[PDB]
Amino acid sequence: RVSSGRDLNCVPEIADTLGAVAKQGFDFLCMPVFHPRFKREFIQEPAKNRPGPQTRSDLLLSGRDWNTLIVGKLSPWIRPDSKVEKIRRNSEAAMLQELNFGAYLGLPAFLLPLNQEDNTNLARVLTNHIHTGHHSSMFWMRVPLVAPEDLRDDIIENAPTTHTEEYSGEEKTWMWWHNFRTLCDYSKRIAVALEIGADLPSNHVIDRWLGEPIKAAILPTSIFLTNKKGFPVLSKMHQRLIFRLLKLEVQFIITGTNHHSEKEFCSYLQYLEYLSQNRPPPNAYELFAKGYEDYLQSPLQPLMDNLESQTYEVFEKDPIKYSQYQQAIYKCLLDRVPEEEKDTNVQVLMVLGAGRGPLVNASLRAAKQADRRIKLYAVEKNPNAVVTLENWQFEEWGSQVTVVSSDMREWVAPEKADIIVSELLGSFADNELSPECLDGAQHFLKDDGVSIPGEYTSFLAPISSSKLYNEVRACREKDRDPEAQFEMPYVVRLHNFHQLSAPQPCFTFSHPNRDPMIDNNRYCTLEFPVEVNTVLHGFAGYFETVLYQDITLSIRPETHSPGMFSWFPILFPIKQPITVREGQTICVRFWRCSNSKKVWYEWAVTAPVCSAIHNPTGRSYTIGL
Amino acid sequence: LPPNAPACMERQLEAARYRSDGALLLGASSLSGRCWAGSLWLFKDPCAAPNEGFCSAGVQTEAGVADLTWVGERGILVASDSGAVELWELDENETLIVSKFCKYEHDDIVSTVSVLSSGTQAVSGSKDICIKVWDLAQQVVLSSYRAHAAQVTCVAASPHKDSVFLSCSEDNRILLWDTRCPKPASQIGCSAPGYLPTSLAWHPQQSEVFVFGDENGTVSLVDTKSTSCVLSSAVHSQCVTGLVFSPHSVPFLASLSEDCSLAVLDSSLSELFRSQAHRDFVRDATWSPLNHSLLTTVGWDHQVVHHVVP
Ligand SMILES: CSC[C@H]1O[C@@H](n2cnc3c(N)ncnc32)[C@H](O)[C@@H]1O
Repeated sequence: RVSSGRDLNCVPEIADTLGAVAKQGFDFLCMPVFHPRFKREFIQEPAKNRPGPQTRSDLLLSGRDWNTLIVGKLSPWIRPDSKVEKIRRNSEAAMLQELNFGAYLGLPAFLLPLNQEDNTNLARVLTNHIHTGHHSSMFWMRVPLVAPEDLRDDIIENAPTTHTEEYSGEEKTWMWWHNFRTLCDYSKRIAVALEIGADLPSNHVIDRWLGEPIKAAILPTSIFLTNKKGFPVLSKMHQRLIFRLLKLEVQFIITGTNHHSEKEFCSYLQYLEYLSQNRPPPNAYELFAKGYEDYLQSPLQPLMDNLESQTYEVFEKDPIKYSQYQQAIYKCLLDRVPEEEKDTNVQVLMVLGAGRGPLVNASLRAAKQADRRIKLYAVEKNPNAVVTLENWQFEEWGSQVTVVSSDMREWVAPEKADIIVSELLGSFADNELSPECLDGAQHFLKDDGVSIPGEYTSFLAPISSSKLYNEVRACREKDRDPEAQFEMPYVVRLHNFHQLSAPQPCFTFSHPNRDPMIDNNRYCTLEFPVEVNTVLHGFAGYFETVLYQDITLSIRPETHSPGMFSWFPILFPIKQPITVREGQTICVRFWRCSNSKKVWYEWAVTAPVCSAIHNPTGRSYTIGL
Repeated sequence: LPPNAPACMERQLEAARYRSDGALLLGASSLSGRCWAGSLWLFKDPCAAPNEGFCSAGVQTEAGVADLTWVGERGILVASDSGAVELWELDENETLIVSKFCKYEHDDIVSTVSVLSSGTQAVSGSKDICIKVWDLAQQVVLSSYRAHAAQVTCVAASPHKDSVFLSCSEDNRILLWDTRCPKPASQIGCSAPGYLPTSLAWHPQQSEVFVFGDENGTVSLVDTKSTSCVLSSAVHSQCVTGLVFSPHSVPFLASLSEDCSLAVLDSSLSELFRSQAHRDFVRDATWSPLNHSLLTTVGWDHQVVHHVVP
């Protein structure tokens, strides 16, 4: 199903008009709150004293209908940024008036136009309306993909259309929006209703709108081609956009007179629902992360915190991860136990942070798979989970498994270990402090001992999403730094966003760590070639680990382990968004810092411009030891 | 109430046109209240306007009427909010008005209409930013033009050439058109860019001169040849909505503005007459064919005012 609406600048009888669009199958109506041609005077007599009513009564519809079925429209005559004083003054009062009426009616959204570069006074007037009471009603800015001046036919002799190359010029429509939105201090209520024309721009220009808050897409009747059978259809490339737009889950709005007069306006809408259902279906991942898109969560800390039962439940809900683990251990055993030594030699396998023992069962299956003999210690500091292990051990595992209720850093092991197995990784790999935990337990691994996982590596990529930037901004909480939100990472299924460059590795860690002096503190400098004009809003985090040899796990999209939903990506926000221009390199600096007590990340952008160093001294965010 | 004739007239009188014979054609819309629509009315007695009862003929239109024009003596061409251009043909007894055709070609409100010299062709201007040329005979659009980058305010046909007309838009562009040329439009204007073009009026006799009004109440007299603005006076305290030349040998210019005021001016654009009669927006002005000293105005005050001009 597609949420779809009808835009009209002509409504004679609101009752009949709304009826029609319902029968035609439209979920909502975009229509004028005052007659589009009904200009109003506020300052100069006598026309200021024009007898009312000034527009049609709220009584003509149910409040419910006003709240759900109607999207308001600013009158086209209202031009707040006019060079003529008297027009700006009347346009100011008219905009307020019309905007206040939408509020009075409880309209769910109100359409405003960005058809020129200077909508400064328009931004200023709306801003006031927004700061006049606190309401949720959305404002859709009608901004065309392609400016109307760059769409005009080359039919003026003396004023010919410029066909010269215009990279930045062909993106002038986004800067219109960017500036308006910026003046209005990135208010959650101001979103984009993107208008599409017959001539699409370059993927380039379409690429500008990736992270932008697009609540609606407006499709004129004009852009629709005619199928053999006279049916409204669309270009393949027009269609690529619609599929793109469907992933962003925008509402669709049909504007203009029905040029396919044979068939009803359900003809146009039929096409969209046709394309909607004809989209390729959602993979497990797409299905798994169905509610979680651009939904910010704090990263888990299973060291300083004791995880809840249902937390482990969803850890365990990913079979691919444990199949990978079984395989790594399967392979490792065969590499350490020759078939001559199978029955004479039994390996000492220690699961460190066993939770409810999914890695214990994997270790067991791996041994029955490798027909080799294994001894198991399940070491777990969470005593709530230690309960689950002991019930498993008693009822099932038997004396083959020795449950150890201890921190791996403290535990004095009876005997040293052939292999150590661990799940101590987060969306940025080292963020749960696997390095420190495994470094502490390292001493009770044999000199020839193996660590599964052997190695892990964080990756970072710059991103643009004004959506998520504002989500972080809104995470401000009383009785803390007002900007603490910006100085902390968030695990999130990034969705409405743009990767500005290729992921590069950040921090790498190897277990065991042979270094004479072991330091898990890291300073990394990274340089991101950017080939588009954009605005940096933060850095997306991913990781890869090597369980054993070729067996690996990745949330890095390029190498992403397929069907594995065990980790969403991490996000490092920045306080102030940074404009980046095509060709420019983004230089970021990441530090992993440590106490006796705590570990944290500090980050800075040095190019194209310097940022503040974020999370200095872990003031805003730290990870417990 | 003639047969089909509505009982009451919409308050907002947008168009006032005098036939050759001296009849009065009125177009009115409903810009407020439950019903947003428009009607067409004929007053064979001009002085009985706007009384719906004492009207020759009357009809109701699906939607509002943004602009209107006479076609010969029996046809009315209608610019609708529907984005449709409609032709309404008069009764033989001229007692009723019937829709010859209603075509939804414009994607937004149809803001302006003019009739070409032939009367077999017409030009439409819309907030869709498009200008279309029509065959009134074939009831189809010959050519559609997307010259402008803003909604088209006014379109006005050359008096004596079927291929030439003016167009003005909020893109600060006045376009001279010749369908004959492969690039039919030519951007024409005063020395410096200025306030948006609002109103266009060709000279009766001097086919190479016209006047445009701006949203700053300044009327400017333009000669195509010289491509430079000959004369400009600030007639109105508001936007200049309409400009209408007298039937006189040396014509007079009627100036209507949102200042709710009318001015009448000589050749040199100097101001002979001014009328504060209207208490709302002055929408149209027609000179009586019968008495050339009589000029009739309509307002959104539903006032039909007959002026005697010195
Ligand atoms: C299964 S997710 C990781 C598991 O490791 C456990 N864990 C984390 N750090 C340590 C540690 N230092 N010693 C023992 N168990 C740990 C956590 O309680 C969690 O159940």
